[PDB]
Amino acid sequence: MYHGALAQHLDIAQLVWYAQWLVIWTVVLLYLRREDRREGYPLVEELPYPKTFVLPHGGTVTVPRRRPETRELKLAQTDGFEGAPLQPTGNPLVDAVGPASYAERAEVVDATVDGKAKIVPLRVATDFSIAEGDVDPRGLPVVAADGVEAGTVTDLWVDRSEHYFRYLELSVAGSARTALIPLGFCDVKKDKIVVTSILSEQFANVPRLQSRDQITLREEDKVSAYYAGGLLYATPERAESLL
Amino acid sequence: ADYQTIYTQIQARGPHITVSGEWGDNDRVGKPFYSYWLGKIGDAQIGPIYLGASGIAAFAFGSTAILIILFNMAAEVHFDPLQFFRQFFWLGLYPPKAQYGMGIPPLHDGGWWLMAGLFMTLSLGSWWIRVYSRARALGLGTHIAWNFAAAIFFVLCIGCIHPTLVGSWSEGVPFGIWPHIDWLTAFSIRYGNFYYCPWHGFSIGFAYGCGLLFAAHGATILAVARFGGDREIEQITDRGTAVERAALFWRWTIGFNATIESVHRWGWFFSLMVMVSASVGILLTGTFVDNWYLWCVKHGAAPDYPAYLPATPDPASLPGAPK
Amino acid sequence: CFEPPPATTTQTGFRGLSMGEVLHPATVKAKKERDAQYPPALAAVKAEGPPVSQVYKNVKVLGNLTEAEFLRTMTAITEWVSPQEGCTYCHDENNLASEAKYPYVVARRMLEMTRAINTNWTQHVAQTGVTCYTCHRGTPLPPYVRYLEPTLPLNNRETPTHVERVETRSGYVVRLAKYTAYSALNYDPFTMFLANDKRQVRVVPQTALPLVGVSRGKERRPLSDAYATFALMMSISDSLGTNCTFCHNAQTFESWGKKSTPQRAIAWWGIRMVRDLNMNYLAPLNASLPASRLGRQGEAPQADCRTCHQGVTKPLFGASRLKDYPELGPIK
Amino acid sequence: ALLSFERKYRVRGGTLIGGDLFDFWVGPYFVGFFGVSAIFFIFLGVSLIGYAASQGPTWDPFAISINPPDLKYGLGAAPLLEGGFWQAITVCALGAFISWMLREVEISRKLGIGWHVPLAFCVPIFMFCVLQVFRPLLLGSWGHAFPYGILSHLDWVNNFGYQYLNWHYNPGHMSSVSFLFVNAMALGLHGGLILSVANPGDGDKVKTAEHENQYFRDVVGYSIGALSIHRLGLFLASNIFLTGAFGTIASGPFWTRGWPEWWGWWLDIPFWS
Ligand code: BCL
Ligand code: BCL
Ligand code: BCL
Ligand SMILES: C/C=C1/c2cc3[nH]c4c(c3C)C(=O)[C@H](C(=O)OC)c4c3nc(cc4[nH]c(cc(n2)[C@@H]1C)c(C(C)=O)c4C)[C@@H](C)[C@@H]3CCC(=O)OC/C=C(\C)CCC[C@H](C)CCC[C@H](C)CCCC(C)C
Ligand SMILES: CC(C)=CCC/C(C)=C/CC/C(C)=C/CC/C(C)=C/CC/C(C)=C/CC/C(C)=C/CC/C(C)=C/CC1=C(C)C(=O)c2ccccc2C1=O
Ligand code: HEC
Ligand code: HEC
Ligand code: HEC
Ligand SMILES: CC(C)=CCC/C(C)=C/C=C\C(C)=C\C=C\C(C)=C\C=C/C=C(C)/C=C/C=C(\C)CC/C=C(\C)CCCC(C)C
Ligand SMILES: [Fe+2]
Repeated sequence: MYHGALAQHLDIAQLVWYAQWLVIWTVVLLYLRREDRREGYPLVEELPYPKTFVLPHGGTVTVPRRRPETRELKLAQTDGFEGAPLQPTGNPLVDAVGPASYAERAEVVDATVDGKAKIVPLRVATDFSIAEGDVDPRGLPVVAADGVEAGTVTDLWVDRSEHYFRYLELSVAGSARTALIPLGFCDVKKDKIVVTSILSEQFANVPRLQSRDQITLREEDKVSAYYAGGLLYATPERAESLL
Repeated sequence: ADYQTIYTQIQARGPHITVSGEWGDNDRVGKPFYSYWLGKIGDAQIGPIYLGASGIAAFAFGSTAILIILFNMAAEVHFDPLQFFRQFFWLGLYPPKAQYGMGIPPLHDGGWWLMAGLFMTLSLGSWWIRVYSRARALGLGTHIAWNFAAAIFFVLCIGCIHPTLVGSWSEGVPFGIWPHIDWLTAFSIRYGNFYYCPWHGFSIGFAYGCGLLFAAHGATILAVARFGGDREIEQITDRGTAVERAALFWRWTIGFNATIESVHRWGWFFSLMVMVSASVGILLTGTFVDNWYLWCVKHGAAPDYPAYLPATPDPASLPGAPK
Repeated sequence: CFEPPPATTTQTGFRGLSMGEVLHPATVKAKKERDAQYPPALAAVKAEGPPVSQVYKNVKVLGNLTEAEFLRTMTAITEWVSPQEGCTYCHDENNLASEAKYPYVVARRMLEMTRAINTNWTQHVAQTGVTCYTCHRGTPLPPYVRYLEPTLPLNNRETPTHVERVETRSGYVVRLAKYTAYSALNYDPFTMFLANDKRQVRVVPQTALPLVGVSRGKERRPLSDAYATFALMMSISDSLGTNCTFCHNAQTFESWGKKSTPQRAIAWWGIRMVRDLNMNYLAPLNASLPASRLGRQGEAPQADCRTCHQGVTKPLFGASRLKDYPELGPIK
Repeated sequence: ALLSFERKYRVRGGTLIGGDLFDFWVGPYFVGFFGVSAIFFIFLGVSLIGYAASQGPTWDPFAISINPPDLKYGLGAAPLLEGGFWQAITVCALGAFISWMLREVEISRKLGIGWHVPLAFCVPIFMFCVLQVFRPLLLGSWGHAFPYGILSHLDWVNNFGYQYLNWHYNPGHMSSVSFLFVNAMALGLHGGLILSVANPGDGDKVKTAEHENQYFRDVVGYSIGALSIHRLGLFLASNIFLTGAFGTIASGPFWTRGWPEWWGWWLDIPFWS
């Protein structure tokens, strides 16, 4: 006699093997794969029933979003093939196509847990400062990809929820304006801030904020996307082959 | 290159935040201090820490188990401080070597082991209350607590459940660096090579799977840190171009993608399945399977290979061979 | 900490199973030189004459040899056992028929034990065989013996440290460790497995499902037996200077046939031979050996794998004196 | 065919070689020069496995095995059915791995993101080379590599570990194992945290990034940070093979005994021996 033996040449560990495969594929295909479809669906050119979040500072959202307005794309198709790439019809940095594209985030200010504006410059966040030993970039020149001084740093924007600097603000030389740049696009040296994503003249068309001492979620998207589009569009050579 | 993905070029300092919980705000202890070099690859603030009854009970129960283990280890070198520091990796507390069944074994042959395991079980249960109650106190889901409970469950499987199902405290895991390592080989030998346990392979695939997922996910968020991809809670409720490019990277590579929320459900599911698979494999082991290799041979799954050196008969089977 | 390349690697299983030996040439070289000290065979002698059962006074084993053939063996034994003490290690210089010295009465039992190995244990020693030298290596005390408790160093010609001494209780774990290839297995596989025939080295079932009546509670062997078998296998692997794949396909340790090498079967006869030597020849010698040879439990020194092999899969890399001394076996 | 937010990203550019020639999509997949070469090596590799498997004794998926040559063939060519098929499939595997990685670089450049994913993909490709090329080269034969089979390659890992008595005492193994455990643990912690904030239960408000750091400062007294846990998780996962590559390449070329004995550098220091 044997423990675990059943009818036929069957045993208990054999049965659990089928049960284990059934549970795994049930979770994968019938749950995880449907949670993967809460954004970007339905396709254009199987879905789960909507999910609704109660936001921390009032109001709700239900995903995926249905925006009351949609943007017009300044793109031209290269061919009639269904999988052909598109082509910009103007300046892709200001038209925001390709790597310069931003999402239609809410035009609301991202908030701290206690309701204040999360991303603010140090002129507003007077209780914040740069840690001892690190470079204070205020007053340092910003050198763009062509080696020309694009401007001078005037302030740093800090995330008051995570204690983490995320942007530098610089006066654009010869443009009577200030533009924000994500610190990921900044190589902070002791005497200069190096920026290779765009050229010096392209700092003039960085998307501008509606208010001087705050920023919205969509404005943060617009500012970040402009420098990223320069990785492919700052010069004609960046869109071509590396070799 | 995004230098922020390597380290924090400019660290920020500010007043330390305290989010109120439903209870226990007064039980947070410690003056926070800030490490410059820790701040380069993480948050610079260390402390404070919450105490609470369950966290205190965890230290008391756990220190009791550790004290029982270390004392028994010091006796194995006859309380020689040099040899203890020398032989430390080799010292251990062992389960009963003789077969007493489920009877509580003597102190010199498994009694101290069973008592340290009891206090360790109480320490783990106390810490799970803390992990569970801290989430409820802050209005958070218990996603970490239930992942934690699966790891505690697997520890119970190799610690007392399987010993009870087969009916012997001798099958339990010893305490010690090398001694608990040696148990892995004796447990695999006894039960016919764990490479032929399907739940071993399931647990291995999920353990490898967590390595693939955190390498791909961690690198993906670093790749979209230029667009604030690390701000994931608000990327869930308000999709930004960070997780749009992230989904399109994987959609253009493997033909499908997840969301910034659901990729966590994949990661939470894979880590959970490492323990769920390992537990079911231990629970079937010995109780309903005695030899996993022959169990595969019974079902025809085992691979066979040609003879390289000539086949060797079992000499114990030969006529006239000694016993 | 590390050993330089290149390494000597053999193949013991089907390609792609990663079975075979992994050796270091510098180690093998030093063992080959050490084992080359085997004194060559003495020259042949006159085959005609009376048997020493007639000529001599107290010959009990070698009585059929002639005088010239008998004094030849008396020279080889001295070369193999006591070359520095000479004839008088075992003989009263003034009467060679007297048993007044303890090595005399032990050597006769050893002459019987040597013929027994070469005659009754050919399933193991084959035509290579053993002489006195295979263990003694030129000294009356063989370098690699075991007592009823772990001892260090393994080679008794080396001076022990304080912690290595069996009296120092704080070094027991290291004495256990070095006899099991530095593992932390808490079992002495000599007294458990090689001193006698009491225990069963095999611990893995030969059934896919747990057989009823031997699978629950006190019907079960403790899992300690699996550690102990593992301990014997690390000691076997170290004493031969080899690894598992010299004998097992690690796919299924418990299976024979294509899953085992021919050496594993020879090893099986080697375990039965060690127990025969310890139980019936070496252990009873504690009544004939002086108290300075005995262990702390009154035991005479006993033999394991390393007594003959000394770190090589074959003793002396297969060197043999069988055809040169037929009086040592096989015995018709 | 396209995601609801996909069309504005479907531009040309970002290629390494080829230009517009292969810069197109096939369904959701992007192609590029390296998507062509990837399909080339996969087709060539899957073909070789099929033809070699037909020559074998079984079509059972668990029983099929394509093995390397005998040790005696060394690093030279081997008969097609005696190890040659293994040699060609290995070349195709590396070609498909490296093409897959460079394809990921092109997709990264078109999307304007960092190259973090293809760089991380170099880690498992590197470990594959340690097992199938580097360690065989140091040992002198390709037959030291593992076979291509669902259940047969486990027997390779098993025998290889026992060839050194107790592979658990391999110090490079202990490090590779420790990272495997801590990475799977950290993924359950981190994946559970994000889901706990976005799904507080009942009809409660979604919590904040402040709630993230407060939970782990309460439990363990420290919270590494939202971005930093992604740098950490990639560091923990990569060091499973980065540290494990040491112990694998040392077993044989640099150490021929059992791995427990290696620890004698500590145990056998004369002043406490
Ligand atoms: C040194 C350590 C060993 C090793 C030790 C082990 C052990 C031990 C185990 C495995 C297990 C597995 N290993 Mg292995 N494995 C190694 C290297 C490899 C390589 C390789 C390119 O070198 C491959 C393809 C695999 C593949 C696999 C799978 C068959 C299986 C589950 C892994 C998993 O979930 O991963 C994470 C990845 C995912 C979750 C994503 C999905 C991946 C799918 C499942 C891959 C299928 C590959 C399949 C064989 C088809 C190959 C291509 C064909 C030509 C179509 N291993 C090395 C050589 N591997 C386990 C098992 O069950 O094996 C049967 C197991 O027990
Ligand atoms: C010779 C040795 C055997 C072997 C023997 C075993 C045995 C036996 C087991 C495994 C198991 C596992 N093996 Mg193994 N395994 C081998 C070869 C492999 C190989 C390989 C490539 O060859 C791989 C990848 C693996 C991988 C795996 C794991 C995925 C799996 C689950 C365990 C785990 O993750 O524990 C890591 C996680 C934990 C231990 C959980 C800990 C959780 C608790 C809460 C932590 C508490 C901390 C607290 C501070 C402690 C305080 C203590 C104080 C005293 C108070 N094995 C070979 C074949 N393996 C298990 C399994 O799946 O069996 C079916 C198992 O039981
Ligand atoms: C008796 C046997 C030994 C043993 C023998 C070995 C050996 C031998 C080795 C390991 C190694 C490893 N062991 Mg083990 N190991 C044992 C016990 C354990 C235990 C345990 C709890 O006891 C654990 C957790 C582990 C765990 C581990 C891993 C962490 C480690 C690295 C695996 C590896 O290289 O994968 C390799 C995986 C790959 C190369 C995958 C590459 C994937 C590529 C890039 C992509 C493939 C795509 C695929 C073909 C696509 C198919 C298409 C589909 C559409 C998907 N071992 C026992 C004690 N272990 C290794 C190590 O580093 O040791 C130091 C090693 O060499
Ligand atoms: C330490 C870091 C790690 C890590 C990380 C990452 N992992 C990544 C990425 C990152 C970052 C990606 O970006 C990339 C990807 O997009 O993911 C979705 C990828 C991927 N990880 C895969 C498998 C995987 N990762 C493993 C290991 C780790 N990953 C560890 C944990 C293991 C283990 C453990 O076995 C497996 C099985 C594929 C799913 C995928 C590549 C597909 C490919 O390259 O397609 C191109 C190739 C093919 C489609 C097949 C080619 C077939 C050849 C010609 C013929 C067969 C040869 C073969 C040797 C036969 C084997 C038999 C078998 C029984 C032995
Ligand atoms: C037809 C033809 C020849 C076309 C030619 C063009 C061409 C090159 C086609 C490719 C054809 C091939 C080879 C297809 C095979 C592709 C492969 C290897 C598929 C394997 C799928 C597997 C098993 C992946 C394992 C990992 C896994 C379980 C993932 C599930 C969860 C997902 C999708 C994680 C990926 C993912 C991560 C990691 C994020 O961080 C993230 C962040 C924000 C949003 C989304 C995501 C996201 O989707
Ligand atoms: C290590 C053991 C050993 C050594 C060395 C040794 N003897 Fe012997 N000797 C014995 C034993 C035992 C016997 C009895 C054997 C027997 O009964 O057949 C014996 C018997 C003899 C006898 C028979 C005498 C008699 O009448 O019984 C002679 C002669 C002899 N040995 C000479 C020698 C010579 C010559 C040497 C060295 C050159 C030597 N011995 C050294 C152990 C030894
Ligand atoms: C030179 C011979 C030899 C070497 C080296 C060797 N083995 Fe053994 N092993 C045997 C033999 C013979 C048996 C069978 C014992 C018996 O029949 O009493 C055995 C038995 C076993 C068993 C138990 C078989 C059963 O049915 O329970 C295991 C497990 C094992 N060996 C593993 C190992 C390990 C682990 C190593 C090294 C680390 C090793 N072997 C090295 C010869 C060897
Ligand atoms: C008293 C003598 C003696 C002892 C004790 C001894 N060996 Fe042997 N062994 C030999 C001799 C002599 C040979 C040479 C046989 C040959 O040449 O094939 C040998 C050969 C072997 C072989 C064959 C190696 C090969 O390459 O063919 C193995 C395996 C082996 N021994 C294992 C063991 C094991 C296992 C033990 C104990 C458990 C042991 N040895 C102890 C005398 C001994
Ligand atoms: C100094 C600091 C900061 C920390 C010190 C840590 C330290 C030095 C510890 C000392 C030695 C070490 C490192 C020991 C390591 C031990 C290891 C790795 C143990 C690993 C596994 C052990 C396990 C899983 C044991 C499990 C045992 C159980 C689950 C027992 C369960 C018991 C029961 C259910 C009791 C109910 C039965 C009742 C009738 C009595
Ligand atoms: Fe995340």
